Amino acid sequence: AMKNFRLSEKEVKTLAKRIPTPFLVASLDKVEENYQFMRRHLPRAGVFYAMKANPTPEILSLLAGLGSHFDVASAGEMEILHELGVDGSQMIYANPVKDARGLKAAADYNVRRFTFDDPSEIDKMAKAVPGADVLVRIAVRNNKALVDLNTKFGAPVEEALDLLKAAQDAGLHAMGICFHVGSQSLSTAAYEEALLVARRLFDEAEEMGMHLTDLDIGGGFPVPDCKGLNVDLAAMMEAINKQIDRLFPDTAVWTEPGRYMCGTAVNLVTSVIGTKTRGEQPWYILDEGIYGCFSGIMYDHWCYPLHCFGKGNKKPSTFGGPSCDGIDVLYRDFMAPELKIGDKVLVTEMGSYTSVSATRFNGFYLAPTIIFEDQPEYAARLTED
Amino acid sequence: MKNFRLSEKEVKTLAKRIPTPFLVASLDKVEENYQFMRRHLPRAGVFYAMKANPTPEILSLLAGLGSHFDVASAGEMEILHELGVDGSQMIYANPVKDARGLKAAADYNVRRFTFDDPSEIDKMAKAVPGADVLVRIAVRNNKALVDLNTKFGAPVEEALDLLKAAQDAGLHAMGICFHVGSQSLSTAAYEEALLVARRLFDEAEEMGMHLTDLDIGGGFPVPDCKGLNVDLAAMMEAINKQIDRLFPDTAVWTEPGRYMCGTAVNLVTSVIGTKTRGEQPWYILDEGIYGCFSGIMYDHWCYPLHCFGKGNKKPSTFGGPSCDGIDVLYRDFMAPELKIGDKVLVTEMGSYTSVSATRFNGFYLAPTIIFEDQPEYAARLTED
Ligand SMILES: Cc1ncc(COP(=O)(O)O)c(C=O)c1O
Ligand SMILES: Cc1ncc(COP(=O)(O)O)c(C=O)c1O
Ligand code: NA
Ligand code: NA
Ligand code: NA
Ligand code: NA
Repeated sequence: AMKNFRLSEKEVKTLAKRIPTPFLVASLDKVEENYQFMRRHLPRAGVFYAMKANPTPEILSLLAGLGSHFDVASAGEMEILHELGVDGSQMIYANPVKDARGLKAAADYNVRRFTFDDPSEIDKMAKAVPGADVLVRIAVRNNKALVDLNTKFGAPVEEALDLLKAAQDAGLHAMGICFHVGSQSLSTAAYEEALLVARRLFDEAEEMGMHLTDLDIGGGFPVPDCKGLNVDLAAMMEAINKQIDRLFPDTAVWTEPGRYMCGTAVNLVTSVIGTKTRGEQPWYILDEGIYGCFSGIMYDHWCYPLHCFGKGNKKPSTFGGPSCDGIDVLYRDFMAPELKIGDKVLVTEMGSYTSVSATRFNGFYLAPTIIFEDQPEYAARLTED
Repeated sequence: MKNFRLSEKEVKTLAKRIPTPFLVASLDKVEENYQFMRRHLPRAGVFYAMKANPTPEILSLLAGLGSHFDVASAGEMEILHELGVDGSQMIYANPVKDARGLKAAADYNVRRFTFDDPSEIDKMAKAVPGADVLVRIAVRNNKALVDLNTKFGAPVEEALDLLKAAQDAGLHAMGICFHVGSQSLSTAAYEEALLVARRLFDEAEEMGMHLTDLDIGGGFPVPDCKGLNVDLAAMMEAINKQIDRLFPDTAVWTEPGRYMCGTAVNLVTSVIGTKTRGEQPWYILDEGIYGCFSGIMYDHWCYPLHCFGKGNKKPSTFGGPSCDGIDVLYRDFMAPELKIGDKVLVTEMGSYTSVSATRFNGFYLAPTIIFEDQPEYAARLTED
């Protein structure tokens, strides 16, 4: 049902005349639409936005103003939110293994909601923020996750209540259970299964006199790649919500979406800076590559949808980035029209785990994130409606 | 002669004073690396490929030693400019340039370029009319870690045509360059490339196009977790001997990156968490694959890790501090029992490491501390 944010060819042209490539263009209205869709289809799970996916300040402010909470991974992330006026009470420090700077930032900002998955974490947490609310993260199954989040993270389920009891012994507040099924999950069942497991744990805790009040179901909601998205997100979210109503009518339930919130709200605009026409497969060199926004190729095993403009015949083509490294090859055997130096191409669904792993390799600048609603092209869309 | 390596004592005293993670660079080791190259490869003047490590004190050291610089972008030119390096000292050796880079080259009077395609000629001639150009040719190497000859390099049969077209656009056809690949374990690749270049210089002479300069690129290797079987002295002497034989009347240059600093930097990082439940213990470190260990991903690399202290070792896993499952750095690594707060040391970490670090998950970039500016250095000089 929902439309992904996509710039038109005309918009690409006018934007790139004004702004030097490469740049990202983010639609706040599409971030908002994504937040509201999750509120509509998954009403039971309050949102802690996993800003690790995309920390663009205007996005964070938008989300804060919509009532979102935030999942923070580091001191840096807390500091960003603090400078935007967000109180520590709206944060969960959900990195199960915290460092000294992070714990100090948490104390400074009155962040007192933590996750953990190991006994070695308890004394660090109890010392930095005594009496903090803690959710123990359990390791869960998922046969359809792009990124496994249950080997490096997550306690065995049979240690969960023992960990909560040890944290309680150290003066922390044993508040509940969390899990993350893994990133880019194409499984709804994984959420349903984790929910049943947590239900049994909550019941066993109650008997021990520990009363658990909060359940955090993590993120993993998927976004379309160069082959679309083979999941119906509304049905996924409704099925999760149904299982939460079924099992957890009286518990405060929460979610930590990262990828989903902005993935479909951001486009990359990049120019062809060189061609190589010799031989059978042409090459085009772009001004953005694998050490910038296309770093998700490497870290996130990802294939982004590339759009070329032009109505003539297409042939298999290679696209590379602007660095001096051989690894900087983005697409091979990609059906493309004949492009020339100065042509702009468009990459859609570029909002998540892209700019956050960009670098200044070879001294290139970080591509900036342009706010679409501040540009005359947005206004032109409003008037066209 | 030997790698820069902090002792355990030095690690402990540094880490009491500087929060982990941090890199420590030895300027004296960089200088020793530069001098070693001057000694064993005297015929090739150095354009330092600062893409490997652009730490400002290193660049300033190198500039003070008389090094030139290979720049890959506007940003790199800007860094050198702020350090008072003149554009005469730079080669803009990215074969495919962008608008900002060409504008910076113009502003700073950088007038030496490489290229490998006819589509690059007009860009260069517009930006810096009359610039000196070297045409980059594609060459073979079956012992390179990183292939620098598929994305880059013109076919040899196109080279002189490219120089002539450059001439037609008013650029100065100065000569030929090549890069055999990064982490080359072959000396032959260099000797064979020199031979190809020599045939082209012979042919260009017969056409009345007299070429004056040859740039042989980089690729000199650095040790990894398994060390290094290449004798660097012998590789450099072999190359130099071929330069003397085939290019006695040509100005020859080299563009080392990795070699210059790779052996001059160490990383210090703390254990921030343990996981003992397994048959195999895990240790979580405060630096990972989204920081200086990014070379695991982009550079196919394995770094030498040193753990300290005592007792029986068992196979252990080390992960980084991110929330990502991919942030696993070593598996089945024989390590002693470590605890939260213990420091570990990674050596030979100076090249293509901090340069591909990120602020993923909001972590700060690990800073580069200059060893020579630290009491630990003075203390080594007091000993001696
Ligand atoms: C604790 C936590 N919350 C939220 C997220 C966001 O995940 P996704 O982008 O798959 O929704 C992650 C992903 O790494 C995570 O580790
Ligand atoms: C143009 C150029 N010069 C020099 C180098 C340095 O290579 P190395 O670090 O292997 O010496 C590179 C590596 O990408 C390069 O592209
Ligand atoms: Na159990
Ligand atoms: Na039950
Ligand atoms: Na990267
Ligand atoms: Na990286």
